[PDB]
Amino acid sequence: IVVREADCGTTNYISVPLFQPDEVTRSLRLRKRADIEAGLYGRVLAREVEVLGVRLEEGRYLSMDDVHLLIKAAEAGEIQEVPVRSPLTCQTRYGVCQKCYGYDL
Ligand SMILES: [Zn+2]
Repeated sequence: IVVREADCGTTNYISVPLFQPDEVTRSLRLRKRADIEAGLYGRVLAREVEVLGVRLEEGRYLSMDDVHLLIKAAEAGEIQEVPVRSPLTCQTRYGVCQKCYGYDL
C-alpha cells in the first residue's frame, strides 16, 4: 500500500458516526472528543456540509479545528454523520490516493 495518485475519481465514501447506540441500552450521546477526532481528523469531505454557519466545502481537508466545529455542532444537533473519503473505499488497486488518505504525514 502506497500513496501514488491523482485524486482518485471514485467517490464512494464512508460516513463517520458522532453518536453511539448503547453504553446504557438506548440513549444517543456525543462520542468522545477523542474517538471522533480519530475518525475525522485531517480527512477529505466527500460532499459539502453546511453546519453551524460555515460552509465546509467538498474535498476540504478538515483540520482539528474543523473537527472541533463539527462536534460543537453535533452538540447543538445539526449532524449525526460525516461524509468523508477513506482508504476503505479507494479505487487505486495497489495504492491509496491523497484525497482518500488525508492529512497525516
Ligand atoms: Zn482514493
